[PDB]
Amino acid sequence: PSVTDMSCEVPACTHSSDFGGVAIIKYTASKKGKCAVHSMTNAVTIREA
Amino acid sequence: KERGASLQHTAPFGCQIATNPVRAVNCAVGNIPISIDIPDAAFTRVVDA
Repeated sequence: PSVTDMSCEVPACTHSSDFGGVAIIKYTASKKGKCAVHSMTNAVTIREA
Repeated sequence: KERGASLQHTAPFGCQIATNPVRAVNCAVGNIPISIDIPDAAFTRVVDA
């Protein structure tokens, strides 16, 4: 499922050692299925495959 | 016969007196520093807000 309408934002980031940023993103896909997510620079890290 | 100015009736800043024991209440001057320590249980993340 390809996606459109990429609207990401960050309500509260805190540069801690735990998951100190919960980024909220609204989108619009094409259909139903799995979707992988990935960070392309090494400044940040994600906990969800 | 000449007690005159009672401190109940002549108190500056509108304080009142009360006896046994002596105590002056409501001396409206100055300002109170007050601190509070509180854990994260009563708060909640913006992901619930």
